[PDB]
Amino acid sequence: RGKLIAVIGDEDTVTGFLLGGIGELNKNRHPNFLVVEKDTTINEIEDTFRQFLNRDDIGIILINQYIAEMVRHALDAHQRSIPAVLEIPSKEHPYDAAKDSILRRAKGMF
Amino acid sequence: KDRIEIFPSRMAQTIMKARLKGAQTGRNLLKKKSDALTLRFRQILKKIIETKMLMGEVMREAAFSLAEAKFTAGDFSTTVIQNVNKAQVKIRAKKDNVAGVTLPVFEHYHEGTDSYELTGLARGGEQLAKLKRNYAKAVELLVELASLQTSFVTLDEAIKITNRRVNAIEHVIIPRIERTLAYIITELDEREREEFYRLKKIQEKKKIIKEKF
Amino acid sequence: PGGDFSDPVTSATLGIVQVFWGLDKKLAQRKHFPSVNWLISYSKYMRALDEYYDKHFTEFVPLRTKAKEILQEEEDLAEIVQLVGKASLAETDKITLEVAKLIKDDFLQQNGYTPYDRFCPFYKTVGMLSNMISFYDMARRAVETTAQSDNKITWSIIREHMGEILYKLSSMKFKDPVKDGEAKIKADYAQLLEDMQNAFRSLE
Amino acid sequence: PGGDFSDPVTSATLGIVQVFWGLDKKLAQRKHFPSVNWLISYSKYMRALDEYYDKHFTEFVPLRTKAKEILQEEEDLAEIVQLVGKASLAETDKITLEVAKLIKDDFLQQNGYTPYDRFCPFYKTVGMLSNMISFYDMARRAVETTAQSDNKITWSIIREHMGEILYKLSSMKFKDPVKDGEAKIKADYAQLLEDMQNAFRSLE
Amino acid sequence: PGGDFSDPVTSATLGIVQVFWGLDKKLAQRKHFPSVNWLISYSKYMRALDEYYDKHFTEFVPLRTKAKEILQEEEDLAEIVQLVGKASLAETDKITLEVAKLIKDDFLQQNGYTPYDRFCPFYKTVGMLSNMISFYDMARRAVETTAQSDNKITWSIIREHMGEILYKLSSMKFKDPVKDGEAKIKADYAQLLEDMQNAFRSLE
Repeated sequence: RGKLIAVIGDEDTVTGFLLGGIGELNKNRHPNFLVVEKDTTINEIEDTFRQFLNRDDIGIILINQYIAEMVRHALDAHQRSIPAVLEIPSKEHPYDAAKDSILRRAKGMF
Repeated sequence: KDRIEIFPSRMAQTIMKARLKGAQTGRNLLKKKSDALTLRFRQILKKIIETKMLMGEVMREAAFSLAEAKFTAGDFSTTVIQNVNKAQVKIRAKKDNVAGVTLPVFEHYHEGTDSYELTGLARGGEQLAKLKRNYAKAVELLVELASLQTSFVTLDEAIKITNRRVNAIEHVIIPRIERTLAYIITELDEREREEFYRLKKIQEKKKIIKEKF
Repeated sequence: PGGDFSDPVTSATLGIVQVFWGLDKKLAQRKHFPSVNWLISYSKYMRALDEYYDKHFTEFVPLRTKAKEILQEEEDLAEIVQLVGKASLAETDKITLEVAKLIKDDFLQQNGYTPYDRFCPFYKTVGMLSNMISFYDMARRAVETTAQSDNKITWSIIREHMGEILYKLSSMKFKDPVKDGEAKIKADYAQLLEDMQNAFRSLE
Repeated sequence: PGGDFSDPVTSATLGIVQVFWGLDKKLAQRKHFPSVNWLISYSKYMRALDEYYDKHFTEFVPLRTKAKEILQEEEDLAEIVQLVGKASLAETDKITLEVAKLIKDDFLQQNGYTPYDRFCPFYKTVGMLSNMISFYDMARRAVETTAQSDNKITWSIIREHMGEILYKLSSMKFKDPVKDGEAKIKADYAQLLEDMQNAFRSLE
Repeated sequence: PGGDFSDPVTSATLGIVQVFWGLDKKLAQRKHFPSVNWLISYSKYMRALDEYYDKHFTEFVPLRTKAKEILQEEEDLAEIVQLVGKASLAETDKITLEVAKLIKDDFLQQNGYTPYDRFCPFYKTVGMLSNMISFYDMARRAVETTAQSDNKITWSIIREHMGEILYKLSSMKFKDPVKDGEAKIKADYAQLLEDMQNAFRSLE
């Protein structure tokens, strides 16, 4: 009603989820997703991620596993319940349970 | 520090006993709260793990649906990337009251708009419709999981702070009150025995003067 | 000495005197005159007056027992609501707390300077307690009735719809015996009871 | 006077005496007889008894020290397994807890209304404790080796493979030396030990 | 007899003497010679010596007032920070706590048998307190002013920037005025003050 999920991932995953029914041009004329190709810089990825975090109206962010691991320090630097971020599997990188920030909160409880 | 600074007296004992009783009741209330929150923490963690292991295989199914569609139709990534204007899925705020606090969760909703109903009209779109259905189901499940994880973090923080207060009370207040009460008891006994000595002495002196006659 | 029971004279007097009217230093500090403790004081003459009541009034004893129960429940729940942040207030808890607080702040205190509070007749007290306990009981009945079937009633709608009734109930304290006669005050209380019934029937 | 261990008399008696058998009511409420605490009780005469024990048994002292260590470690670990949920831990720790439980249910208990369990010979007790602790020692060594070598054996595997052996350990207490000969009991216990050794060897 | 201040001899002494140096066994456990308490001790000759001290130094009253305020603030905050966990603290509160434990470690502690510390004259005490008060004023001003504009100066940041100067503040005591001349000490402390100002202005 007032919150729109966001997706960051390779061309395949962003295409899939933008089919899945997300992404919207807001009043400032921006999407709610980033395309990360082979020709992308980690710095640009963090810049867009911080912009999304500052955008309160997103609520949920979806990132695939290896990108979440590629930027692991800055993703863990933010702790807060409201702006949820979820790691999801991908094609050549199936999801790894042993690497997940939310599960690090439940350390040793296995 | 060592004992609450109060001059010992008969009323002081009952006052400090009442304080100890109140502290014990507060301890009990915080302990039950911690237990209930911890049980819910267990349940939500197990549910998250289950939902995630299912989310993996459904995402694999959706990925293979994409692969099927890429053959039957070819490639349409630019066509769907560069025409985003409005969203078809929406999220509303919600909360659930558990253990006296609110757990924030999210309501998944179908927005009645549409932006990709006509794409691939002639080349072929059956695989596209299958991909559509698969990603709709995946989005539903992911919203469910994200709500669970947000509530999970909130509940963990709540457990942390209730146990914080429990340990503070248990490891500070009780021994202080006990030490104060013991000091009060010792001082009362001291005063009593001094009074006894003084009465005993006056009685002995009275006997001494009486024996003269 | 020191506001305590350590005094052997005090113990001897308590062992003999029938009715003890102990005072409470904390409410004396709060200046809720009179400073009656209501938890340690006692009167072993209630049973003696049963015959006189059953002969002349026949309604005071139920109201009095209910008043004492509601006060005791509020006193016991005081610490429970204190140690939980006053957030887990069940519906019955809110009903009890509001009603007992109103009774303790309006129906259990008087100022001797004003002419309308230097003497409360027994019928005046009977009417006051009757009206207030009727308000409490009918509100509780409404809440519990709606809870089981549908649309559980909270105290917000009750305040909204019986705001006038509450101010009338609190202003029952200022119906001067000097100005208004016995018939006038009793008719006033009866009319306020009728108005409360009208408002509650409207919401029901 | 009400369980307060602060009397001058009780403190002085504690100072003079050498052995202390703490008694509880909680265990009698828990349906466990005889009632010993196993933590506040103590003995100081062991140094003198070393000569007699070395002269007759030559295993009671190491076995008792091991039992005390295991019981205290289980009491220490009761809290960690409470915060984990008693459903996940290291296999060595799990087996330690399991033998502590075993010692509790078949060694540290005796029924006074059962005719044959009103008297346990000291040699019978020594044999029982030695059998149990040898069983634990072999299990612990097997798990520790297989943890790093190959096919880490879990307590589920051990218990399922050896469920008859736990049954025999539980039933070891039903010997009744009053009617049953001493040599017969020793032969039975030694045969059980050999069976356990062969079962462990077949496991690894 | 036992450190309790309710005994008759101390009670009589209090009403007669005019300077009271109460001691504390806890600091003596910490080996903090002298184990003054500096919360119950008092002197009734504060105003008696104002004219003398203003005839000679005149830079002492702000130091005394600020020091007493700083110690009182730390003592008031000790219990609340103990209860919470020493996490939820404003920058000013953190600065006060930091300078407080510094002034405790630097000025209160003292040993009358270390060669440089056998004696410490009043000019040197005034100089040291002045240096510490300058530290406190400058640091509090810096963090306060930068708290509202941009790039808020954190305790960790200033500690990292001038941890060495904090060690210089720690080692001021190593002078031995018997050997080294007064003018040398005054020049060194003035140079230290200038270095401190430069270090602050580096991040200002």
